Amino acid sequence: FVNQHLCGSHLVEALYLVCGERGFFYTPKT
Amino acid sequence: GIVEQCCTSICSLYQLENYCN
Repeated sequence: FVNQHLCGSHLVEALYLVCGERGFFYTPKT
Repeated sequence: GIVEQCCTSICSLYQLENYCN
């Protein structure tokens, strides 16, 4: 696999693909 | 964290996998 530059909703799409049915947590800094 | 890293720099799919449930 290649490295990634992912901002905004693009990172959520990547998490979705990587994790599939496992699900995931999206946890930005506040 | 990962959300900032992937945007300001780069990140791998293996790093993203740490956020799966």
